[PDB]
Amino acid sequence: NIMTLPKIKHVRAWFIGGATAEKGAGGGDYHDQGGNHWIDDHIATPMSKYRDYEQSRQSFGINVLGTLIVEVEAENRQTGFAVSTAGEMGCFIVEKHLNRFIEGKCVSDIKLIHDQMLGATMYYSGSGGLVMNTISCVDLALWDLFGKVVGLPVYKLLGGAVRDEIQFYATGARPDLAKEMGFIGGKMPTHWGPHDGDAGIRKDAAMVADMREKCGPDFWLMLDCWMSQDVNYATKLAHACAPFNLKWIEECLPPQQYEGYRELKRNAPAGMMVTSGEHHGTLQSFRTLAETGIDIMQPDVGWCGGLTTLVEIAALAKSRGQLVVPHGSSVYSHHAVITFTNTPFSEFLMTSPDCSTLRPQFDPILLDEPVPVNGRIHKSVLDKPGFGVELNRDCHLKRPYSH
Amino acid sequence: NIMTLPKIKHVRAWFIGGATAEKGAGGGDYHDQGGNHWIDDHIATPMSKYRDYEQSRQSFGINVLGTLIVEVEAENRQTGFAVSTAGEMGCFIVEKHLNRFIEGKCVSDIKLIHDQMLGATMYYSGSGGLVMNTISCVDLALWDLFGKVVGLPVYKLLGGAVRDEIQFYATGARPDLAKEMGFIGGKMPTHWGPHDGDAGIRKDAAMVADMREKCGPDFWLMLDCWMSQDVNYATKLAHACAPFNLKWIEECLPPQQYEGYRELKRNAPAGMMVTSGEHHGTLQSFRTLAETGIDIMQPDVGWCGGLTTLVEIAALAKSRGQLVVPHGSSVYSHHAVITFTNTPFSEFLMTSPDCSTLRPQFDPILLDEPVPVNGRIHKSVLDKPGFGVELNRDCHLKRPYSH
Amino acid sequence: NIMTLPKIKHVRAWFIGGATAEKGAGGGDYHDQGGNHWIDDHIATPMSKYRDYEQSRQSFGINVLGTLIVEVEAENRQTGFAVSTAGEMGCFIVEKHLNRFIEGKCVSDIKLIHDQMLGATMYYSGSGGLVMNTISCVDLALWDLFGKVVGLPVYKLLGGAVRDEIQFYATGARPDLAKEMGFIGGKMPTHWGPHDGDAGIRKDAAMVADMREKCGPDFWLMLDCWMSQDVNYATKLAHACAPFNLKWIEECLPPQQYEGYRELKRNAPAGMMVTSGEHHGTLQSFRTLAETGIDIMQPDVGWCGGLTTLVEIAALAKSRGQLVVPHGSSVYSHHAVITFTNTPFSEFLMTSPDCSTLRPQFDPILLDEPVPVNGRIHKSVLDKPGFGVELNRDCHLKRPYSH
Amino acid sequence: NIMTLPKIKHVRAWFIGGATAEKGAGGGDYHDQGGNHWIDDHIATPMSKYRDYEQSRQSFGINVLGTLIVEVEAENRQTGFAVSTAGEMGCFIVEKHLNRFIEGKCVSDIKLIHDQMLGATMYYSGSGGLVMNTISCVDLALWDLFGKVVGLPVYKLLGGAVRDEIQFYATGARPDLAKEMGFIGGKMPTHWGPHDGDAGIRKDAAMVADMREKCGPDFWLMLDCWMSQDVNYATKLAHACAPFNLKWIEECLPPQQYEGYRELKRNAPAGMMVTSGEHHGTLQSFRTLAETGIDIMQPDVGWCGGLTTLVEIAALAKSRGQLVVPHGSSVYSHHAVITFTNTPFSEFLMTSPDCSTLRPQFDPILLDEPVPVNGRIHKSVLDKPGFGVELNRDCHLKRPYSH
Ligand SMILES: [Mg+2]
Ligand SMILES: [Mg+2]
Ligand SMILES: [Mg+2]
Ligand SMILES: [Mg+2]
Repeated sequence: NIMTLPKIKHVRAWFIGGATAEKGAGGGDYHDQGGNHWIDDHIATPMSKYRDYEQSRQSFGINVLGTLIVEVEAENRQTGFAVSTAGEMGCFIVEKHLNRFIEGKCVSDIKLIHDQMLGATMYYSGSGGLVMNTISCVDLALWDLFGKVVGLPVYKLLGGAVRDEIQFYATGARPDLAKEMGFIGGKMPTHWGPHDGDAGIRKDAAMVADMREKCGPDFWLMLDCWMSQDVNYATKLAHACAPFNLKWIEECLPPQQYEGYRELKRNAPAGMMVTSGEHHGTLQSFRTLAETGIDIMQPDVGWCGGLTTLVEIAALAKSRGQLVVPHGSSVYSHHAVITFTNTPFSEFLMTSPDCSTLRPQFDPILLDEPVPVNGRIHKSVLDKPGFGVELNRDCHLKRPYSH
Repeated sequence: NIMTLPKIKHVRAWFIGGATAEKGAGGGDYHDQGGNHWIDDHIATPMSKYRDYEQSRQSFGINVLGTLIVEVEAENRQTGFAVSTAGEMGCFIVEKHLNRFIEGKCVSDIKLIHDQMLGATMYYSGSGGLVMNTISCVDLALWDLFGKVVGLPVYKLLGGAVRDEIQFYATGARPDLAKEMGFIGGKMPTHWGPHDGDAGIRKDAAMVADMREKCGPDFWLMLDCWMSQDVNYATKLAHACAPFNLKWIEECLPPQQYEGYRELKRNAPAGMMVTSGEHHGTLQSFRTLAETGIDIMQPDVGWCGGLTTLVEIAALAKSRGQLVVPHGSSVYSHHAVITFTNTPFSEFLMTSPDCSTLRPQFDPILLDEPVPVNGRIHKSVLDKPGFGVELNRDCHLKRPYSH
Repeated sequence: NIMTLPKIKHVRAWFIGGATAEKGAGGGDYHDQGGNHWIDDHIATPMSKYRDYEQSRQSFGINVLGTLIVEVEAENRQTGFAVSTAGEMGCFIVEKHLNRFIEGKCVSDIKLIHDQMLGATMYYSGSGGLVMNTISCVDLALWDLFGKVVGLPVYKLLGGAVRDEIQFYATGARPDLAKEMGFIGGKMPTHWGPHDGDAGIRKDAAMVADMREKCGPDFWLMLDCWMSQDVNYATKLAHACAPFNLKWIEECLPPQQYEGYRELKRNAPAGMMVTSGEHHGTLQSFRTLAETGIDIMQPDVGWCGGLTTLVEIAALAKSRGQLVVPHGSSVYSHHAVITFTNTPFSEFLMTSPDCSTLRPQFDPILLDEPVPVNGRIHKSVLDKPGFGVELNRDCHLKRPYSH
Repeated sequence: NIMTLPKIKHVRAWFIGGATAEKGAGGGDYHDQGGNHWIDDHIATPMSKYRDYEQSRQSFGINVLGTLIVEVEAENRQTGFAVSTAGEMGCFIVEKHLNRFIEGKCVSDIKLIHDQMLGATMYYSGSGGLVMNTISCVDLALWDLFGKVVGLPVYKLLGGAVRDEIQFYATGARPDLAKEMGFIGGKMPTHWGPHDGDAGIRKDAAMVADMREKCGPDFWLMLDCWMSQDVNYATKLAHACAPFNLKWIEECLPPQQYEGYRELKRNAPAGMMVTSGEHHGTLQSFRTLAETGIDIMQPDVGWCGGLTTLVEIAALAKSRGQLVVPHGSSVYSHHAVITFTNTPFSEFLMTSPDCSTLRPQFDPILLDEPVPVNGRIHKSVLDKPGFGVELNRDCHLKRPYSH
């Protein structure tokens, strides 16, 4: 007997953080942290070749957007929400543009609202980043509302778990500690780039050699290069780290450089994986990325288009026999990837400043947000309506636009 | 507040039709019809080069499987079902094999049960047909149960319609009549094959020229070749029909002939589409099919793997900018393709013996099964729990196995 | 002076084994064995990533089909037969469908009956497995009858041996023992898959290293991976086993994954072979497989289409300078591959539960069925009419259909 | 009960014709005819650009080899034979070389004797022509003996007809007449080459236009260019003949020019076929030829390696979805191609000097050699032991070697 579905009454967007509020706010922006966080400690970037912007990513402006929160209220007064990285500018997009497609549709009209946001912003989105972050947030807000309205987890709507539990590896400066917390592997940032030559390679390879000595042969080790390299540097580094069984090397190149990724994968040591995707948006970009022949694609659910895009990226990887392993986005990834046969493991990105505690991935912004206890999360944990979390409204949410 | 989901208590399979029951039974088998149906009237096939098997497809055995019905009963006693083409042999598969993966899981455990059926039958399925027909049926049975248990249409679970109504073209011997019923186009079978040479081409092209004269320039015309041709014959025919603006030419080759399809598409008249897919199964086969560069892929939802496979095929086509237009499978396609932005139209395959009435696509087996009135179906029509239909149990359902 | 050939009066099919008879029946189904057989001892499969279906393949349903026996009787009352893996469902296919093409033709009309079975089942076979197993059995039944009617071995009909004796390697858990029995090499199953990571690789590589130490440098060692891997896992494993001169690594991927096989072969250690084919059916699939550039194709004569298909696969491999080495199917392979210049060796798959005795490949079902004594079989052994064996009718053959 | 097979006692070779006997002898050499035959009437060749060698092919030496006859006698005194084009030099090869592999083997040892002849002559055969003509003759001689010894047609040994009758088109100067004799089509030689420019094209195209006017639209028309062209000339000519629906254009280029054939096929009018093969020998050459993507390959059974090679070429074409249509070689082709599903028609090459009578294809040399009455040959006609013919020993057979 037919469940009756509400319309959509209001869409609202606030921000915490970024260049118009409290720097260090955390939440949706992973890199809105304080001083002396691991995530800002001399990480190789495109900018790190410049001496002012070598030490800190925060210095070049990695923290200026902050968290976007987008909330959608049905006319039965029930809400759903999600968070992403756009902040005040993303509030403008939701509130001076996108609201015309959200407001007044059914709660179940998610794909249509998605297609309309894609169609309408195509002239100014191009292909990812700020606009697509905003689009993904709306998309996830919508899936939350719908799962709450129905009284079901997103993961059951999507057709159920294919695994009882999600396995995690941990991202950050301390694989040794993450091994003690029960994680399956650990992914470190690179600290030196192309401008540092062989000394850079020696230095980053030595950090891998050390953690192999510490963690032993079965715990996975990976390197994350945040767009900082070229093909030759990436190939010298992949080969330096080969004696230590580096599982994969990740995001070596700026996202436009599809032909670079093709060539990098051709030059990779036998058995070593090349990965990318976290700065890619749209299904069609990921088609192009997949066909470079890289092993694993890594959308951020909050950056790539949303859960709607992500399920399509997973199908596309699976048609090719490839894995999709999203760039860790808490419950949003969780409800997705527990249904994906081609996501055998997931990413926890340490928001703990020294990678010693299981601090929540989206802390403070998300209430009862789960953590990988013993680097695992059981399916029974996610068994809450929608995405299973609530908005910490104690947080100092600014609202620069309404309509 | 969390909806509580039942386990799965029993899976049951019956058959109507095929070589062990009533020939002409209709239902899940499209080609289990009587004498003097359009669908058996001198249609070109792989076999039609043999004089005993030229006149009738029924003669070579196109009707021996019959309908499979698969029903799944939750422990709250609620059921879901679907129908496909496997019959008694499909009953064996469900009841001596597949039941070990269905029975005792949650109603929402569809993808897992899917993966398990794929994994376990891989040594004997290969890649489509009988075993995959059975797999798809179970898969659709499961989605019905789940949508009924939740009290929602499959189409809303999947994230909503992207169109208010499905547009249909009509398949069968009478495009002129289908134009009067309000259909957007009409697809005729070919009647002659390679062994008939130029006379075959002349004859089939003349049937297109005639219906172009009758239907005028805006109503679409297509040809369906049921695996009957080779590349050269298909290219001569595509070129003969070009003056008449044939929209596409469909299934020219046996499904293994990926390289043939590549070559056919290369040789197609400018602007004319090449299509295939209805005898393909598994996501991975469709990856291979897509990369031949054909324009439209055409899974049957009941033959290709199920709704679970189909949503992945749609994502895969959409990553490439291609359409997916399923081989018409009533409500099963409907609830799918009303959510697919890259399915702008759908197929109605005339089960009416002379293509003059809107006889139900799966008649008699499906109760309150919708028809394209004015070659359209509104989204509001599909707004019933699950797939929105019931099993005509008046039908003479035989049960050759239990467990 | 012209030998006069009988028509074909009757085709009959029985079964031993599977989910409707005696589990453990042996015969045509290689994997219809008892408890504590090597062939079910923790073998890596697509399913072995699931904890219920890790330990046993029998648990996921690898044994549910059982043996098909198909017998064809000429009107002079002479018979021929063969066995394969389809059982009761294959009995339906022979007896409610295929009999219309077999019954009433000449005994020498094998290719025609073959083409007709392929043409007629194309809409439900797709490309291999259950239906194709049935087709192959009929095909081999026909060649037996014809060779018996003529009073010649299949191998002489095909144009004679190109070698005095067939050399064998042995498949199963004990290469060391097989070396003592005089076999040229030994092929072990893998036990761990992708979900077991580096520990899985270490474990399987250590089992190869051990048997290299035992068998020494001239006895061949191979690994068989039964569809269980992905490209990366297969490449790590191939490279791990390279120090030990693993001759080849076999069936790493599900049969649809042609592009995976291409990529795997590209990544293989220099000099190491990649093989597949045993789950492929139809000549055209094998064209696609061949062009991935794998080294050896491995049809099962009883699964791929039959002896008629196999001779075409051998020609196709030989045009490319590749070997064909069939997946061991006793006399059916023997009479074939003793004529193939591009099959310099053959497979014996141990049906002996601990790989210590030369138990017959198709035990119990085949009377006076030869064994590789000293891992050889001389051509003079095969010098019997037809395929040279008889049907053990003491076996408890069930007949679920007649016509 | 086992038929007992004789050894091989003697191999003997004679010749009629060529530069050491009676010019105009006919038989195995198609082009050993008299003055004023159609087959020597101003046919375009590689040599026809030279004014001495324009008018006659006989002038440049097309007739110097003559017929080879090779006869093999078993120790039960039974014989088999065949004919080809090598004459006295082919007698040397059989009698000073190849006899070491033929003499003393079993009658059924055909493939082995084949492989041994290929292996041993590889240093001087290269890849076809004179040596391979000799090899093919031996091969066919062997199949005749074996079919006679067994008392069966070659066609039944190979596994039976797939068609009740062979359809023929006719090759030579008079398609109009061949249409009256009941042939399905007619293939004319070209008369002008590249050195004749546009006038050559106009002239040959006008001869096709004329016979289209005469024969009407359903009777097939083809052009045979005997190695005489380049790619550009062949493409201008194919396009000139397109208005008249020329079915195919054949052997435009010298056999080495694989890349030329690739390019020619790319440039062919839509729907028009490109063919070659009659001067190709060995399976491996035909692999290379097939992959140019030409439509039809055309071995001569007596030139390409023999019936043993031809069955492999047919399998190789069929794996690709291509036809094989042998260059007409009477019973040798017949017993082959009546079993080939991918030879839907065959070639009759007019040995009648003005193409008005059904003169035997191998006249005088072959006794009771069938003709396409009404351009057909029924399977029942071929139903004689071996290849079904006898050696006209009235003919003046010279024996230049024994051993
Ligand atoms: Mg990253
Ligand atoms: Mg169709
Ligand atoms: Mg194997
Ligand atoms: Mg020619």
